[PDB]
Amino acid sequence: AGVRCSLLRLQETLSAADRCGAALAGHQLIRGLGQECVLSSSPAVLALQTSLVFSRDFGLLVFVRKSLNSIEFRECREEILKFLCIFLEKMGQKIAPYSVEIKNTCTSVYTKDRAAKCKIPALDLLIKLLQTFRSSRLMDEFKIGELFSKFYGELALKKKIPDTVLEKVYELLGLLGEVHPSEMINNAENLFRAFLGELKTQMTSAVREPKLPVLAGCLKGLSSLLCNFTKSMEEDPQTSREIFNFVLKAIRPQIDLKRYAVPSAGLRLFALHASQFSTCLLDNYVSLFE
Amino acid sequence: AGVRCSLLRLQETLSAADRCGAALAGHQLIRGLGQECVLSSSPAVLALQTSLVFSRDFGLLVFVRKSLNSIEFRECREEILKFLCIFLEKMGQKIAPYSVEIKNTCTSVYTKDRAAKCKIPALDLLIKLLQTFRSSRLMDEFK
Amino acid sequence: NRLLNFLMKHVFHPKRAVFRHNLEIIKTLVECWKDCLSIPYRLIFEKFSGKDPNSKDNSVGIQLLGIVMANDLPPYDPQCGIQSSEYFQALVNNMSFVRYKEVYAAAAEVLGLILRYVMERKNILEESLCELVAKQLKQHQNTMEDKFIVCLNKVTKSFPPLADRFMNAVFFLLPKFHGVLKTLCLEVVLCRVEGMTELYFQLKSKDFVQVMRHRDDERQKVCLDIIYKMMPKLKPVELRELLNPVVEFVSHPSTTCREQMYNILMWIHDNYRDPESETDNDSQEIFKLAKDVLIQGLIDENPGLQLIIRNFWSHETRLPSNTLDRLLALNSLYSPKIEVHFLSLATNFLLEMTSMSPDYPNPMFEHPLSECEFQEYTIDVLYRSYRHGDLPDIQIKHSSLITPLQAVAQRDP
Repeated sequence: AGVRCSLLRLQETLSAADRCGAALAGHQLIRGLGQECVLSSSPAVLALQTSLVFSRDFGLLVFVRKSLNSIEFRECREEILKFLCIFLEKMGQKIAPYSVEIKNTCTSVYTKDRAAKCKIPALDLLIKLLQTFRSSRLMDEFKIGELFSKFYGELALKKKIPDTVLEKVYELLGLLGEVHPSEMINNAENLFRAFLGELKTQMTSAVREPKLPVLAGCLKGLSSLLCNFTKSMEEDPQTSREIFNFVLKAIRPQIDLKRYAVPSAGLRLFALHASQFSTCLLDNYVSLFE
Repeated sequence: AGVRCSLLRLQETLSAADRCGAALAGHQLIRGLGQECVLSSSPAVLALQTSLVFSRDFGLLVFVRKSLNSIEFRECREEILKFLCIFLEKMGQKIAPYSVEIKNTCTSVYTKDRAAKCKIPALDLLIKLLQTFRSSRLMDEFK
Repeated sequence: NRLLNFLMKHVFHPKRAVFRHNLEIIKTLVECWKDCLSIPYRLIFEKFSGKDPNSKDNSVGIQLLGIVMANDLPPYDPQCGIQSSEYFQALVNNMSFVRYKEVYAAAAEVLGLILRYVMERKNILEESLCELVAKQLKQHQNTMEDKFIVCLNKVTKSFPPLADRFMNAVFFLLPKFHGVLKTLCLEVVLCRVEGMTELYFQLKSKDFVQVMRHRDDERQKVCLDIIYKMMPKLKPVELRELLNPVVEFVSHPSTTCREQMYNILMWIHDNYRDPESETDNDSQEIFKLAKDVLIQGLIDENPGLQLIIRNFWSHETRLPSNTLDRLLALNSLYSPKIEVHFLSLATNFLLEMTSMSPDYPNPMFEHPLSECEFQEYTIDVLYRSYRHGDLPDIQIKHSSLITPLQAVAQRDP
């Protein structure tokens, strides 16, 4: 029983913090928490970790959702969410039942400026939920209304947020535009209202530099929305070619860094729904194959 | 019983802090503690305050002597010690028995530089002990 | 109006007492001459505006329009403006104080009252108002260190149909502690709204029990008013334990909160449908535990709160009219914790049917053997159960005999 009980005790013991004023007294215990949780790599220990960590009376996520005077808890999120993000798909076969509790767990307050260290994963955890749980009942059911209210308010805020969360807002709005059921067929049209001018604004109109994250977020948001409203009826030469040229414009690397999501949106939509825009091929040549 | 019970409740209720990361989340509760303790000005309420505050299971001084991860607790000392310094001789007839516990209560860690806000009263409380208890058995005995 | 104008330019006085005199004298001025004055808004545009590092650039004159609402004066009789909205947002920008003395804002308690102002009398400005006001209110929480709870707390009880967007995100963010701020957020939750259905999973967490009694008197009443306002739909499995400390708020000091307790209990007994004795339902436990406090609540030292239960038990709710069934019901009303007062309470409940009798105009014999008399005396707490009749004071209505019986019975065992 050594293998199971070792991790069980190493998790049960380190179930309380002592966050106070001292030398790095707000990061080290959480670092140990993460570095001891990572050792879970077998199905048995993975099941035990999913039972313990995703409990409601104890675990990392419970006090993450309960620590709200969280100025020095931003480092705790910085560690735990950035660990669980990789954890949810590195080994995620066991954890079906608690993605709803994970959605309850994510949360947001920060200074408006250049950075705060949890602005990367704050919605990237929900992006991993999008990737992990796809068409399943874990989605299309659980309060997508709260998201399309609050984050639509975030988009109407009109760039009063830094880069890292603005990318995620555009991306997650675009992907939530793909979860069709039960809501917002009428509000889907507003996405173009921005995505028509702002994508031109970001990349080649040098008013603001074509830095990668804003471009990647704007493209990913603009891309995922045409998963529905199929263009076999109308708008193939209107909103499936003059944004498609924008997709080509964005896929090419505006700098040689060429990060993951900057071209990923276009190629992903190409692999998924190239079948929708079809009248364009009547004149469009495929000589760009090389 | 309104006069006594009012101060008794206003002290018993505010017996726990919530020191965390927020806008002035390390000073305001202690400021309220001090500004509600100052209202004690009669011999009965002075006796009640000396019984409650100078207890060992609860009170300001107990957690002052127990808060040692005390970077943001320096403001708590800044308030409580600077209040009790004036408190010990503004009205100090009642408090004979616990000057030894006060001597146990004072304590010291700080950055070496130009200032830290508890470097004024840290030994000035013991100076007030010198002034208050003079030739008495409270001194010449205790360590 | 032009006499008012100079004060409207200069209400400010560094002495606060003369400032109160100024406010009171303008209040009397508008209280006597309300039908001879008008309100030019250009005189008041700058009475709320300004831009300083903390406060009071061109404005300390806030009670100016506070008097308007307090004494029944309609606004916007003179025409509006497209940029009357800055009158809102500039004062909202006054949030950045570092004031040390529990005021938290020169941003007006009164400013949010536009939703109250312009609902009964319809002007369309509020609809464009609210959206942008809320946008900037959610944004500037990260501008500088100060709290926006007051920006809902003082505008509470204003336009309830849209007063709930804040909680929709705040509940994940600022569940409250810290005393006075805790009471402010209690008053914030006091707004009645449908926006929450599944939130009782929050109270499925325990410690809303000792916090109930954190600070004395009126501060904590919203906590019980929570259950009060969500009573209709519940299946109170957890109000079992939640009412257990309420068993001890008889032991915990309060009077207004105890009155709210008694109202809660009075609704409970009637509304789990006590006569609906379903054979299988779990309400049997709460039956007896609710009776456990419903009986003893009469022991409470507030005489008015004793009477509020004395009249309550005397309705057809449990106590019948038939004399021997009445004896048995009160006989059934005994509890081990009321033995000290049971005799007085039993006789009190018994003699009320004598207290209502149409035979009072029939004194015992009424035969006029003597002539007349009357008198009254008072020298200082007193007592009141005397009255004079047609005969000398020898013969009075029967109430004069029964009432002192229970009067003394409440005192001497």
